[PDB]
Amino acid sequence: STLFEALYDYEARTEDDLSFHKGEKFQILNSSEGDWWEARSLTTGETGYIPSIYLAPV
Repeated sequence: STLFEALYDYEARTEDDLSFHKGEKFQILNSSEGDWWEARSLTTGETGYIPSIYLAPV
């Protein structure tokens, strides 16, 4: 598997979302629930959902 990094800043829109900045890295936990992946921030340690389109590998 691979870590993903944010291509752009994102502000959470739902309570299950994470907010994040460009360059923040994520461990992806689940991608089977549509475009928003469940992930863990390698900056904050928090788990939540993030838009896959906002991310790229490495």
